Amino acid sequence: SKPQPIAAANWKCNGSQQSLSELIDLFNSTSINHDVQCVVASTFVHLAMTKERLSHPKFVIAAQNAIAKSGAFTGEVSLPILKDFGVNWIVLGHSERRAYYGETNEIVADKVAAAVASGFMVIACIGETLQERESGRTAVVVLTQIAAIAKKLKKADWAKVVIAYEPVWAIGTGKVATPQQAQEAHALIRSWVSSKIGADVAGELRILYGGSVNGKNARTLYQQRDVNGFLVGGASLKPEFVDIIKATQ
Amino acid sequence: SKPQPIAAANWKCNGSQQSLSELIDLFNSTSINHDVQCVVASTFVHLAMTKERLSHPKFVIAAQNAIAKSGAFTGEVSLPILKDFGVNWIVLGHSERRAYYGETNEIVADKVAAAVASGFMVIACIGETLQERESGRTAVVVLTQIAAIAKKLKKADWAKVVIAYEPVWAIGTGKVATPQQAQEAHALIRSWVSSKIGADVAGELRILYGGSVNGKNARTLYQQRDVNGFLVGGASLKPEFVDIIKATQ
Repeated sequence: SKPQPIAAANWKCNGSQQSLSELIDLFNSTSINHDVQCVVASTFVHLAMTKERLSHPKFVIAAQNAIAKSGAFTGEVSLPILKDFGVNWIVLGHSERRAYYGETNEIVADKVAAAVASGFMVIACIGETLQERESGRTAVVVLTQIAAIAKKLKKADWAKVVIAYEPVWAIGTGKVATPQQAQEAHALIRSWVSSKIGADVAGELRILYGGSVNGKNARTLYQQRDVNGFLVGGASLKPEFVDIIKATQ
Repeated sequence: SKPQPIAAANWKCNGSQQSLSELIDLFNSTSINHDVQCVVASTFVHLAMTKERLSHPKFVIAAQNAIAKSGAFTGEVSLPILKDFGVNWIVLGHSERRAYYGETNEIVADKVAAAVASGFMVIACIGETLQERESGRTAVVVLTQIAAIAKKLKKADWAKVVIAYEPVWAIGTGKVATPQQAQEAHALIRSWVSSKIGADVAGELRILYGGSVNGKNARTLYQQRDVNGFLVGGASLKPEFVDIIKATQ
């Protein structure tokens, strides 16, 4: 079969106590008969609320970033503080962090290795920018990015990793990648993994699609052979999210 | 005659619910008889616990950083979000932020302007490094730092501003700043404000020392004319912070 899908809500830098609670009541009331792991990535400020109010057994709370070690880094949150707080999932390498907060492939590779070592389940994000896609650099970019992460990880380390493919050009622009494009980027990444890591690994690996996924387009994307779930922005702030969940099995 | 002082605990990237809750306790049991504003800047993750537990009438909580607007900034936390959460104080432009996280003078100044626009009381941070210092550039750097923040505020805005001078040259370098030196950097700032903004603003402005402060050197530092409190790193995670508050008598 396919490995257990994932339907992850990335709330980004948004919400209010009230708006978010709403969402959570919504989610908590939802029924999900199939095997799927739902993840809610809230801002650090609202990790308390969520963790207290989110009761659905199929959902887990996640952070949206972190640094590897506690210390003199004013403004940042480290993995240790996260763990102590009860958080076991984290999103790392987000294109927004890469494009605006100087996160290079190394920096990402590192946070991931560290996160893995501290025992977290990590969603690592990889993907090309409009300009690279237009140059015909898709394969080199994605493969380089994955290989960066791969370096620091050990075989067994893979059981905690979930890869997120997100074509930067599909980010909050409405330009969703076609199922073809999506499946073609996922198969490539997956070939690399069985080639460099092992087919056993490539087979259990969850690879998500991110980039303007919505209630409507979810089903066809999910229908692809190498598409195991989704990493969702905007629609995740809507009840429509529920639809997204239902499209994966 | 000096304005009301401020004793600001910058917990930086540290803390565990256990250790933090104990400090809180200690802090709440403290008898402070003078007019001082005590601020506790915790990680984003700990804001809730912090809010619930601190009960001392003389304490307020603040955050270590923020972005101006909500949106597609994974990992980031904005003003509106903090505003809803009940946080009204913010530390901004911290030397650890300018060093490792790309905060230019221009970024810190827009961040300051937004916070002010939003009602926050802001602790804005400035200070030169060993090199600028070594080279005779102390005043040029400091003044540029203050001016940049100032080209976005109006006179009335200053009622919401607190400046913390950070002796970067003396941090992690092997060096030691004496009281006379803190004082010189502080007077310099005051004269610039006093001169570009107004003498009225100037005499009211709080300029906090952001260097190495312990329970032993606090009073002699407080003893200096243009010294209005401290922005404490390390000693804030220790009971010694209590001697730090008293030193503002």
